[PDB]
Amino acid sequence: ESPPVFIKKPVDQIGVSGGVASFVCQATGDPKPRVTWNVNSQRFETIEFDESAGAVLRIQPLRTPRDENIYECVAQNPHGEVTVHAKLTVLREDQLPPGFPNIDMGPQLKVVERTRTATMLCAASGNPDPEITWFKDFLPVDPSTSNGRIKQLRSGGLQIESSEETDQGKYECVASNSAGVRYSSPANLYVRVR
Amino acid sequence: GCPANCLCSKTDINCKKPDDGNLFPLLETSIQITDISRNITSIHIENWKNLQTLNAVDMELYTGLQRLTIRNSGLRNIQPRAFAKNPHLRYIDLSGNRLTTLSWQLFQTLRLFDLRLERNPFQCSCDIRWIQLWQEKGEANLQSQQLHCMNLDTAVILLRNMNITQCDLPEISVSHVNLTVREGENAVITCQGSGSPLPDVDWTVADLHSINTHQTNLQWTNVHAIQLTLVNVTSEDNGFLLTCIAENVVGMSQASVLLTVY
Ligand SMILES: *[C@@H]1O[C@H](CO)[C@@H](O)[C@H](O)[C@H]1NC(C)=O
Repeated sequence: ESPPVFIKKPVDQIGVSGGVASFVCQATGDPKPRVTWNVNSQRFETIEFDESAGAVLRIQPLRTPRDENIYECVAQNPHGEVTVHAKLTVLREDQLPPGFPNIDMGPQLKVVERTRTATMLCAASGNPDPEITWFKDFLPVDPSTSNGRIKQLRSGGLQIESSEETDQGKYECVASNSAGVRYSSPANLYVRVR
Repeated sequence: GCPANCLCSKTDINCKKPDDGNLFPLLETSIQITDISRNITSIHIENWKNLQTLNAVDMELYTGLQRLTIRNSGLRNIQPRAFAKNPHLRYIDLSGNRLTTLSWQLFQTLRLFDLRLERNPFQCSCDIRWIQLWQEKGEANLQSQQLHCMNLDTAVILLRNMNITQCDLPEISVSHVNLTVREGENAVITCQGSGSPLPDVDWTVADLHSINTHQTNLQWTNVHAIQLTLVNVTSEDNGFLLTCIAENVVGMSQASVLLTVY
């Protein structure tokens, strides 16, 4: 028996008006906890994962200042209830600093036969030089939990070595730095099978 | 090009033979697969007992689709915005599946002539009142269909006679009927939605050339108010129609304000 602990704590996001912001939290313990984010709206979508022990709050399209706020993820099981916070800031297109992440090339529609390699493409610029991460079906892609099958490339692309049925979905790359966060438009990866 | 079990025309995919598969048809040159899928105007699945869910990814390639039929199969749910990229879709048949509930927002971009929901295991709730309403106003041929839902005590009630309290279309108001503004100045309009459940409200006003900010005035229970502020107005937005929408799970209402600038 064990109370809830956060293995993924959500991080603050400085997004851009019209675009997207995601917050990720995930808890662990015995029994398995259920997490939850804190009006019902299409622009605010909660995506669950790990049998509700994790959840992503996706906000899109971003509106400002209205969406700006502290948001709360709450992990809860029979032995405890714990809360973590994260802030949303939403800059207008005119208010963006010079070095705000920019998607120079986004991923494109890709089809691939099962077990073949498929690389989704992304290239970003900004100051500081933005760091790129991926999102498949609104959930963050974690290359370490593959293992070695999915590789984050230097240039920013995502390499999926042995194609699988589960790899099919809607991918999108996310360039981010101290200035803020910018999403690529989304691109689907289809996996043909026989 | 055709997946097994199915019989693929140039403008038609029919998968009526029983099938354990749970993967939506995928014809199979990333430029070509799009081109071939555009020409398809009609998809027809039937007796796919293990097809539980329908993703947007599954649908997005079939941009020319006009008729979708997933009948007498295991369909539990449809991912939001599944039909976003299927604008010509007008006939939909989802009868005989395992649907306990369905959102009108799946069909918000479509002009449905025929939506068939017969013989699904619907559970009575506010989530499905929109169906009752569509049925009353004769929308999408639901008026002919005989549809029931089931209460928690296993009682089967006709959908016409579903009685859920505090479950109605939202109402919407706007501060100004039309809006006149001098170029270079600012301007404020306030839109509010009210009802049960509490509607979300938004100024669908992205195509505006001017700089604009959105702020929530109230979210007391039963009223949601948003304040569109236009700052340093360009005359390029003369004659623009500012529109506000208020949606809840029952449905949607909107209001329009004519903007004139000089
Ligand atoms: C689809 O139809 C168009 C009609 O112009 C035709 O040009 C194209 O070659 C067709 N492609 C396929 C996949 O049949």
